[PDB]
Amino acid sequence: KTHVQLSLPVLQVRDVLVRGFGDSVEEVLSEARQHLKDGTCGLVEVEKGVLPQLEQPYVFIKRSDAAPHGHVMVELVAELEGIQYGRSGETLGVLVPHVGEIPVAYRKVLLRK
Ligand SMILES: O=C1NCCN[C@H]1c1ccc(O)cc1
Repeated sequence: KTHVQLSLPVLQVRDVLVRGFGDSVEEVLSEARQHLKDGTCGLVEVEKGVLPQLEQPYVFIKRSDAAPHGHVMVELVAELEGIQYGRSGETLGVLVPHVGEIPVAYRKVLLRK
């Protein structure tokens, strides 16, 4: 399928044990997609002070359209040293590996893949 319905655990930035997916734009998009498939991907909501606490390159989920079955349609956009790879809508948050941190909420998304 071109899209998959996912329910992403929303993590507090200070709970995150692995603060990024790797070392290059291509690796972090690859790893983020693999973790989304395997159900081991969390979401951190972006506010003041969050991004400097996470590791670049960043993988964002961004709104791709204006929301089937309660799932907002999203796509992946990576960022490194102020350059974004991808063009999309409003940021829903930054993806990180999930290694068993307790979430504060779940975010339902329809991931374009
Ligand atoms: O996340 C998923 N859940 C169910 C099966 N498919 C996936 C998936 C496949 C490929 C991707 O690139 C990203 C996600």
